[PDB]
Amino acid sequence: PDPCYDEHGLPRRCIPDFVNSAFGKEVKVSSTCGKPPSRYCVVTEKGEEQVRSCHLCNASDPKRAHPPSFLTDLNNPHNLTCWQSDSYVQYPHNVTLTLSLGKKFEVTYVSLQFCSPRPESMAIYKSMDYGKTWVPFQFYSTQCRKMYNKPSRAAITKQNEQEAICTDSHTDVRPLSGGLIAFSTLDGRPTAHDFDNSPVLQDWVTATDIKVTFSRLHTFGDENEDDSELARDSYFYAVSDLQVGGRCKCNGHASRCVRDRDDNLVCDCKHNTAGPECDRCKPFHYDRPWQRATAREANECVACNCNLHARRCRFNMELYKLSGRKSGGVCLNCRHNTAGRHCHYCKEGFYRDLSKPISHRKACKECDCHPVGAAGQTCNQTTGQCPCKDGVTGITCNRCAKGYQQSRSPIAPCIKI
Amino acid sequence: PDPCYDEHGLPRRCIPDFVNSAFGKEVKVSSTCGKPPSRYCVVTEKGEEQVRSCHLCNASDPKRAHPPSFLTDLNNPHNLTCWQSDSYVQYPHNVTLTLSLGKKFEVTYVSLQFCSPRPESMAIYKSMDYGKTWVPFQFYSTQCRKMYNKPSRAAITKQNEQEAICTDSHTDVRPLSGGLIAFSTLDGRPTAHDFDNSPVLQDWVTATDIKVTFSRLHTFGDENEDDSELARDSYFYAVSDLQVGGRCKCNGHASRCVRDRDDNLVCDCKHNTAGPECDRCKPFHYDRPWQRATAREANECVACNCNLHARRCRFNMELYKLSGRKSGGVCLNCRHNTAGRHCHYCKEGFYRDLSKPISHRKACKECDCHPVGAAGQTCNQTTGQCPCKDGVTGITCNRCAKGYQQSRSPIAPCIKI
Amino acid sequence: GSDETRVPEVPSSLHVRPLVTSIVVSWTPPENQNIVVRGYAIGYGIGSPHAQTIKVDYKQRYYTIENLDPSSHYVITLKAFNNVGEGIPLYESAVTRPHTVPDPTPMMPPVGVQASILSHDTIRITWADNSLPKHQKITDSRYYTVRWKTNIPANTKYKNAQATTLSYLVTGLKPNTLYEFSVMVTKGRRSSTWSMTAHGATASG
Amino acid sequence: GSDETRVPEVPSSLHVRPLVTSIVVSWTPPENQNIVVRGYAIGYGIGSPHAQTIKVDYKQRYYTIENLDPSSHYVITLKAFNNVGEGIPLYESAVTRPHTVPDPTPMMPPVGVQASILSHDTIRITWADNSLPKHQKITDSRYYTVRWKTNIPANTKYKNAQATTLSYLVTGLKPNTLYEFSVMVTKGRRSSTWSMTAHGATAS
Ligand SMILES: *[C@@H]1O[C@H](CO)[C@@H](O)[C@H](O)[C@H]1NC(C)=O
Ligand SMILES: *[C@@H]1O[C@H](CO)[C@@H](O)[C@H](O)[C@H]1NC(C)=O
Ligand SMILES: *[C@@H]1O[C@H](CO)[C@@H](O)[C@H](O)[C@H]1NC(C)=O
Ligand SMILES: *[C@@H]1O[C@H](CO)[C@@H](O)[C@H](O)[C@H]1NC(C)=O
Ligand SMILES: *[C@@H]1O[C@H](CO)[C@@H](O)[C@H](O)[C@H]1NC(C)=O
Ligand SMILES: *[C@@H]1O[C@H](CO)[C@@H](O)[C@H](O)[C@H]1NC(C)=O
Ligand SMILES: [Ca+2]
Ligand SMILES: [Ca+2]
Repeated sequence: PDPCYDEHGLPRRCIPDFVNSAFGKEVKVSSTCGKPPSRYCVVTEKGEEQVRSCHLCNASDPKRAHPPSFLTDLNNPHNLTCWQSDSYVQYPHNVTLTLSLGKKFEVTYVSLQFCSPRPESMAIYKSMDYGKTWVPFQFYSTQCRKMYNKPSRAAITKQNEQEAICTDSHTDVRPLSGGLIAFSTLDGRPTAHDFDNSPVLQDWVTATDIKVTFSRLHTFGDENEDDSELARDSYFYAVSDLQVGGRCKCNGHASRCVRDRDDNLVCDCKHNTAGPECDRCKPFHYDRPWQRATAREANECVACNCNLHARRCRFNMELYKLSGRKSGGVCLNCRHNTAGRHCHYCKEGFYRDLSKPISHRKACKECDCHPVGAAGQTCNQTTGQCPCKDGVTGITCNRCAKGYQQSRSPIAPCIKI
Repeated sequence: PDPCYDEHGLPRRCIPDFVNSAFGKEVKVSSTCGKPPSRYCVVTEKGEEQVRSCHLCNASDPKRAHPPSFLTDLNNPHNLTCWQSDSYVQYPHNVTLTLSLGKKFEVTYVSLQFCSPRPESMAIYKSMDYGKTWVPFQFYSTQCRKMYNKPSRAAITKQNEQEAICTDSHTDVRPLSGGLIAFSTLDGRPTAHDFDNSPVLQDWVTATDIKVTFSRLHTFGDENEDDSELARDSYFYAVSDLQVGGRCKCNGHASRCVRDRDDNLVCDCKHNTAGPECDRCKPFHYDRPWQRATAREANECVACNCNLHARRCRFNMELYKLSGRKSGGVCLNCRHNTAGRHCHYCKEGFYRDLSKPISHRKACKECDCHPVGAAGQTCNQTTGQCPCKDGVTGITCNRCAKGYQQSRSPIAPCIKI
Repeated sequence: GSDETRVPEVPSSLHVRPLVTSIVVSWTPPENQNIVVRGYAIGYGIGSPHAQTIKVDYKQRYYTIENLDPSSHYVITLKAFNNVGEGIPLYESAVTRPHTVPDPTPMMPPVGVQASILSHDTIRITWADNSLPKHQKITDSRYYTVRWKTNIPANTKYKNAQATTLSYLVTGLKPNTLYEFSVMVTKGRRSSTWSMTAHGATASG
Repeated sequence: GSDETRVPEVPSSLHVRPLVTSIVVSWTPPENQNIVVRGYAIGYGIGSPHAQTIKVDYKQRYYTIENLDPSSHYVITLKAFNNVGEGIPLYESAVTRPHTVPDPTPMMPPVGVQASILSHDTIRITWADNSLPKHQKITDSRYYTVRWKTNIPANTKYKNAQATTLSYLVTGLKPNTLYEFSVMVTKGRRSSTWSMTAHGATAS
């Protein structure tokens, strides 16, 4: 049951389940009501009539409390749990929800379901590293130029696919409650259909962190003053549910993510790949450059070919180019006295034992060159013939040639009878 | 820290830790005292004076109780825990302890530490399949011929190395307590030093189950005139500790044993091997026959070479012998239109596309032989030249040869002016 | 057993099969059967499943979402529910795609293509069709596509025109140049490959 | 903390280095330090560690078992103990083995080996040593080993003899058979490879 491989036995692009990555997670918030106990008011409509009712937020009474576990908790339409900000946070104040995924995600959407009216202006930023730096994702506002300094709804082009846009969509009250904002990461982007083959778009959807910031409140309702406060305590942010939908980013080389030894989240790497995102080749499979799966080719890494004289190799782009873009692997630290690109021949001073297959611990046999009779210790790889001295013969140069006999000199071991 | 592989990076013989395989385990016994509360007497020596004191086994007084747990529990010389048999179970009767390891073990020794006088006759049987069949391991008796119908201590030869022997050793009625019987499996066996390369001895030492049977009691003490029962209740079997020392058997290919998903125990095979005992090659890795690690060669299994057009293979002994005992692997159901032993050439009806390397999906390109102009769809692999008809030429047979022109017949498409 | 004290758990499996304008969603009930499930709620949408929610009873193991935009990416969420509320969802996403119609068996290409050279300007080529009665007149709707290119060099972009008859006149051409001709037949949804190539050269005038 | 209510746990690591007639046992204390350890008990034996037990204090990370037999398989058990008793053992087994001495730097083989054929029965061969003064007489204790074999067929297992002088008489041979001779020098623990081969064939 491995989806990363065929009916048999070849590999194929596999992707982790579509999930809500914000579910178990804890969200850090800039504002929350109940400390100290505070008043908040909700305005409702019947025909054209406003009815303003006021309640108390008691950060410590688990019934009138609104902690930010109520962003990521179970969403039940019946008993609804909402995080809620301080009563009056207004422009130029803003409230920030910030959520860390823990792994690189390819994010299909970000969605907030509000228990208050939606914001007039709201910004969404992401982080493709782990919270060290932030870049904008989406902007929502009535007046985009004057607020976020970005143009209003704009044509995204094949030049800039990565431009965060700003739309007046979902900036509308109403609903006064249960309002929904859904940001699709691939919405309005030209190359979306080709996403599989579009790297810029694969990048755009990648985030380790999501941070939403509510910039401005809709002013809604009639100030009736014995105290202005009643209308003031009624403008705040509340959201019942936060969802960042998407898939764990494995680059198509893994069907699931699992908890590491450190309880880190990582891909369960297949297709001979390594790395947390399966972004690199497994240690011995360097024979060709790493590549993400295209749903046509799985682009698995393939092991170096060493003759079982080495388990280390490195890739060479030139040797790859010359191979007809087949095999660029070269081998390191060839043992068993072998040497070569693939450890396919013998080191100086050795020769091939053809009694033994090319992959054998003893495949390379040392040529014993006679100390007195030979002119050097380096012999011929194929034959094993040593560089015999003058008048000397033999494979090892251990005997005198025909018409010769041994002298008492080491320099000239053989002379003629 | 993988012991199965070199300083880098090649493999080597690796062996699981030496352990007492009987420790956590529960051993089944035929006899235990407490069922009714029963009497037992111990005889002690001071000088030439004997002193017999009696106690009560009562298997529900965790104090006065002697459960078989006490065989495999922690051995502490201070607080001693002993299983104890029924009072006077004597020849022709015998008491049997039987212990199941759960894994194939290479057992270096089996040792019993008694709280009673040792047996005059005792037998050790093993099981190499799981509780299904039993074969003798060792025999201990004063008279071996009359008891076990085996000769007394006997010379083993390089023939009968698997023969269980019988010695009169460790049959001595003293010590009256703390007596010890240690059966070494490799003791006295000729090829023991060469155990690494001796398969019969590797077999001999292999057991999944151990069963000891105490055949006959030493009768020791002075018969008492009041009640004979006192001399009867003083004769029993008692054991402080049961040990089967040895290493989990992984045939030299694993450095540890671990429990799989079904919670049974198995080897953590490495070396491209598979099986409980790493007795077989991992799928797609049988290019050469399996072999246990010799501490010289690790004898790892080698993957079949298919051009990434299939992962299935089977071994061919003949093709191995012809290879010079190198590679006997052949590939099954070559996909991507290739075919061959290694999937190194093209199926009938295709030809080699040399813009693409042999491992490319498109390495084999179909030769489209013209329906009208060609005499068949099977072309030459090298050229891609289709089997042209009588008056036609071309690579695909898509035109008439010179001095010819098209006819209106599909059967003889080209004729002469 | 049956327990309504709490919301049902998450479903055991969810699976989605995308079609042209529709999507078939199939699933299996939550593992613990002690928790009562009254029904299943299926949310769906483009880019996110907040667009529309459809409820079915506890007996349904599949549903076909209809009236969906073509070549679109749908996110689908599947929950089980009882009188307490809705449970933890499963997500799956699928993309609607045009159905791929299996290719029809190919027709046999025209035969007997011949080039008759009138002038430097034009060459007339004719052929035959064995899919036609020997009188060679057309009834069912056929059309022949005729392509020609310059033989020198080994490549030139083909020019092609059509014919409702078994003859055609190639008009704009280069004087004194060898030309490669060929023709295919197409009838209804079935077509044929290109015929054997016939060569001819203009009058050099 | 320090706790004597119970027996100490099992030691953290055990390792054995076998040597020719002794065995070096090294270890590390049990993980939890709350359980007080008075010492360590080392059982050892052939085939099973019931032969002898040796106790050492809590300060020892190693001990050398001595007076062991010399090509033998020893099983070793390591426990830690306090006044309660002994804890759960670790096991390890090792084999005493002969030390591996090699190798002394090789000498230069004899030169000028010559074969003189005396009879059908015997052949007398002579040689020279360049590690000797030109008078070629022996002082330090050297000996030359001389090997011979039949050249036909390609192999025959060699016959060899030793000599304290620079000549030797090979007797007991087949008449009219070609023989291959060679000589090596050995001095003390140092040795040389075999010299260049000299051939000669016995008389009618
Ligand atoms: C909030 O809860 C704590 C305990 O519920 C209580 O002391 C406090 O009165 C509550 N809020 C108000 C009204 O102060
Ligand atoms: C239901 O909602 C109330 C208030 O909204 C909250 O106190 C309680 O924890 C919630 N419980 C569940 C199961 O949602
Ligand atoms: C948040 O408010 C601060 C000051 O109140 C302002 O400097 C900043 O630009 C605001 N950020 C957003 C995203 O509105
Ligand atoms: C045996 O021991 C148990 C536990 O004390 C006790 O219940 C039972 O009555 C005893 N009977 C004896 C000692 O005969
Ligand atoms: C002490 O010994 C008694 C009887 O021998 C036994 O029941 C008990 O379990 C022992 N205690 C420990 C801690 O082993
Ligand atoms: C055990 O006893 C039974 C009868 O009591 C006898 O048949 C059998 O041979 C005995 N086995 C051994 C191993 O002594
Ligand atoms: Ca909620
Ligand atoms: Ca015990």
